[PDB]
Amino acid sequence: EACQFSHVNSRDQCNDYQHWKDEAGKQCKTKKSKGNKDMIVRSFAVLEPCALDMFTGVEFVCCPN
Repeated sequence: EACQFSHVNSRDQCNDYQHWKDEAGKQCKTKKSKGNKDMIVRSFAVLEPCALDMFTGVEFVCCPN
């Protein structure tokens, strides 16, 4: 019912801030609730650090808005 939390972080998953912003967006959009519903992305911020301008993983929140 309420908003849900979802993150993506792996050893190879190393992408730029902007790149993640888009990916995290698709991860939530493509994802759905038990009732095959839809959910947007309420919050978003990178997690683990990667190369100069990259992150090994990213965390983002989803909402049924």
